[PDB]
Amino acid sequence: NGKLRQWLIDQIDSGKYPGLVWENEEKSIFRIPWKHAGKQDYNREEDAALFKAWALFKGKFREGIDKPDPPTWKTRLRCALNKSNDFEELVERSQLDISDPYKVYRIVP
Amino acid sequence: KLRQWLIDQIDSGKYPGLVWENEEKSIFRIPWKHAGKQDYNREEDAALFKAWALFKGKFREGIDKPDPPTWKTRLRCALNKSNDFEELVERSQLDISDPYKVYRIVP
DNA sequence: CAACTGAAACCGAGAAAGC
DNA sequence: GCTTTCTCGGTTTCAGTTG
Repeated sequence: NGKLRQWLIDQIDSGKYPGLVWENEEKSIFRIPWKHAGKQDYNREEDAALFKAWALFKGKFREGIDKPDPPTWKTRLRCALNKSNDFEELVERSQLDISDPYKVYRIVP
Repeated sequence: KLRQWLIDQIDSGKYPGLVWENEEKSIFRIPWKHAGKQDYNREEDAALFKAWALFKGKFREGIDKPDPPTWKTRLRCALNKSNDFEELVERSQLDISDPYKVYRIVP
């Protein structure tokens, strides 16, 4: 019983993250924005709030104690999805080289 | 992987300007010609950078479109970030006819 | 945006950590 | 076990510069 699976579902269903949307009706495939940050400018990442949310939920960032580190927050979730058996990247559907890019992930039941 | 690979390339002697500058095999000269300039030969001047792109798997002959400028960027940035290589900027001459950088190898 | 650059952001994968 | 994070060694983009 790991924490990432259900947490991530709740974030997509909430609709609080601009580009974090379902791609099918079954709610088993979804898009996650993935844009290369600027030099100390992480607002172009329309889902930067998502990476912060994961460090908050997991306690890896406690506001007022730790120094903000968005680049690291992004690496923690990248490595988390890669090593997860609950998610497989649909590399054929991922779109990294467009004006508003995203990865595509599917949920293994 | 980089430290031993670049040693082997210098030892090999396949690269005309890539030579040792001392007996201890701890300081070496690496050619660094600008691609647009007039005395630039695409074959030998891009050879070492391509060798690195091939060795690591980035470039694949007959499969990928050549991109010499990238190959050069790869190795430049790999030397900067490596703590196995510090540049001796006072010994480097990048603004002459036969330009070169100079690097020391930390053991 | 041709070639080029330093610095920052980025990456996979194995070891380490945590549960 | 069973899942996330840390460490390592380069790699690629960022925001310009001609290094």
